[PDB]
Amino acid sequence: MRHYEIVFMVHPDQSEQVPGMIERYTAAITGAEGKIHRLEDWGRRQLAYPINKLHKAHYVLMNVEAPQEVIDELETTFRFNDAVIRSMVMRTKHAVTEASPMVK
Amino acid sequence: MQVILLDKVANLGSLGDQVNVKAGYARNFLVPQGKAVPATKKNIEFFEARRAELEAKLAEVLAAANARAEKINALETVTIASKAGDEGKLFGSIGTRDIADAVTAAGVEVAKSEVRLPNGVLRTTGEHEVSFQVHSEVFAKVIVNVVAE
Amino acid sequence: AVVKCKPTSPGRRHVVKVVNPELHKGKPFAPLLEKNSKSGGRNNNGRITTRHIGGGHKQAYRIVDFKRNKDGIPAVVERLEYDPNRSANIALVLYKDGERRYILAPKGLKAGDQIQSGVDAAIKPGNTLPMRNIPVGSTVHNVEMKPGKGGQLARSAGTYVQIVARDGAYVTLRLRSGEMRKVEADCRATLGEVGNAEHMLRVLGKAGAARWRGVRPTVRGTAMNPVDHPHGGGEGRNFGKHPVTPWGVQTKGKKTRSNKRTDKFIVRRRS
Amino acid sequence: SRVCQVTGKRPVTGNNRSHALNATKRRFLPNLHSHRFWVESEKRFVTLRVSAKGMRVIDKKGIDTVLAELRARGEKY
RNA sequence: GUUUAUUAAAAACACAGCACUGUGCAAACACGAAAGUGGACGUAUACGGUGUGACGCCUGCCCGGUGCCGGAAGGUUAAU
Ligand SMILES: [Mg+2]
Ligand SMILES: [Mg+2]
Ligand SMILES: [Mg+2]
Ligand SMILES: [Mg+2]
Ligand SMILES: [Mg+2]
Ligand SMILES: [Mg+2]
Ligand SMILES: [Mg+2]
Ligand SMILES: [Mg+2]
Ligand SMILES: [Mg+2]
Ligand SMILES: [Mg+2]
Ligand SMILES: [Mg+2]
Ligand SMILES: [Mg+2]
Ligand SMILES: [Mg+2]
Ligand SMILES: [Mg+2]
Ligand SMILES: [Mg+2]
Ligand SMILES: [Mg+2]
Ligand SMILES: [Mg+2]
Ligand SMILES: [Mg+2]
Repeated sequence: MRHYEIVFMVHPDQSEQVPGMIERYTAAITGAEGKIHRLEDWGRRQLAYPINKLHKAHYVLMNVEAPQEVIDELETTFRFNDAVIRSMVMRTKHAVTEASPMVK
Repeated sequence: MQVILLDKVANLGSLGDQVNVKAGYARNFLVPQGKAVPATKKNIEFFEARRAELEAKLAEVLAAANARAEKINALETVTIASKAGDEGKLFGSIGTRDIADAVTAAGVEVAKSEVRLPNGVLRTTGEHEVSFQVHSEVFAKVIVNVVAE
Repeated sequence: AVVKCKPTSPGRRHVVKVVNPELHKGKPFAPLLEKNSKSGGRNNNGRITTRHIGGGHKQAYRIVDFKRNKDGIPAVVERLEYDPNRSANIALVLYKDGERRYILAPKGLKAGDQIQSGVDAAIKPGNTLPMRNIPVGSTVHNVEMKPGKGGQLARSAGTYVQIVARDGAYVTLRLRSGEMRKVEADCRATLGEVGNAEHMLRVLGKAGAARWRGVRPTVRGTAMNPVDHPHGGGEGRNFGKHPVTPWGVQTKGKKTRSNKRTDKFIVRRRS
Repeated sequence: SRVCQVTGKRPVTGNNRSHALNATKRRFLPNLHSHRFWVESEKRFVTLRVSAKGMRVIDKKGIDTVLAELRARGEKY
């Protein structure tokens, strides 16, 4: 459908709940008949600059071929969740599958 | 307000002490809590000859029945399956009456003025620690796991 | 929708109606009505306490849920109705168990939407949930001051309150007046602005339209005699005195708040 | 009524005298307060609209003596 | 439209509108020694007071005086 690239930045104290978030988001997509191409936890990572008075964050990359309705629901989930700090969804021309240059 | 004590109070005297206090402190807290009698010389001859050891015996057998209860408050775990949201954020809290409800349903039938909480609601599913004040001295702890329903 | 009237007569020259075609063109829900007898601004002594009140059209009272206690149970919106008792429109909602109630109508609410109170309620315009569950920065109305007392803030046609902060037991609010007030974080609040935002865009056009609303005419104080008002008197138009009440209290600028009980709840005054 | 239940104090009337000795009638109200007194014998609290002089009286005589006097007076509490 | 019942119906009052200002709710205010009541079963798009008086173009300068608002370093200053 519409290939999206989703990266979100989690509060590092909520690092244990990350696979629970990933499994809910994946069940949202596949429940909406969407594909998941790559799914790359980047772990805790030192920020370039302190957002929200803190210096590290837990990063998650996810490439998705879903309809836009569940993506707007996912954006609202990121909006109202206080565990997630930043969320970025970027529309992509195609489905990407190769690992990230920082997953290496 | 000269007043004789029936129990030791942490800053003025022990049992059997005739200490001047303020009137609102005797009239509102000590006397209505049975902790002090205003120092009438009739009360003094009433107390010091007989009750100088009668109140020391019932206060010691009270501290021994409590310090027995605090010792037996080694039951140590209470799992309360309250309602919760996702990623923490418990829907419905566990209060003082609900903690006393759960140690009654597992252990001692305990009351709410013994429970010590820094926050008190803990509307958060997971582990926490809760201290007790079943005596003026002897405190107990039970790990309570509030679990999402 | 505001509708400027054509000037077929003076008194229609300057009238702007506020026409909402979604309002129910029928009788209100009868069980939720009660009698509202007029007062004339007169207390149990019969004296006029507040002046300029009197007359007007007969009004039945609509029982409105401000406490909003039906938690967990969803409710669909049956129809929108007119309330003469207040500036905002009301919504007749039907719970699943068969109970019907009146709520204040929010801005974007229409017939057929689903609402739900309670802690597990969603965050859409219409839901009512405690402000420790409501995100900081949202616009709410029908706000309680005390838990379970009922909503008292932001009930007028277009109002809303932003939630600017939260420090434990309290949240800090930005009232519509500009005042910053602390409220306990367990008080219920209802999402979204209140509906009829263009209510203030009406123009009554004539004096009778205020007499319909029970507003008797206001005689200004300098048109009186000195026995009646401090402003009264003069052998022409004379006002050589400072503006006061009929009881000799300065009006242009003088503050009148004398509540030392609630000063701890006021962060900043309006301005 | 501004009447101490214990002492029977009552608003008396007097004068405001100015510097020019202008006399206006005033009242002298007693310092009445409603207070819950713990009665240990009946093991309950009893509310009394009592002045602070009466609170000094209760602190000296004891509340059981005073409620005996109020019953001998024929006053409810 | 209202008004001096019984020498004045008017350019007087009111008016829709405008502005200033107060008021966060147990609201301000008012009647009440008080309890209470109105405001209002309303909640700042609300209520009260004040001035002006549809609409159109507009509303300029002065805060020294008198008021009001804000300030709290210093001086003075009550009972105690
Ligand atoms: Mg008026
Ligand atoms: Mg007017
Ligand atoms: Mg007028
Ligand atoms: Mg005149
Ligand atoms: Mg005068
Ligand atoms: Mg002249
Ligand atoms: Mg002049
Ligand atoms: Mg005389
Ligand atoms: Mg005419
Ligand atoms: Mg006439
Ligand atoms: Mg005449
Ligand atoms: Mg004539
Ligand atoms: Mg009232
Ligand atoms: Mg004029
Ligand atoms: Mg000018
Ligand atoms: Mg000046
Ligand atoms: Mg000043
Ligand atoms: Mg001074």
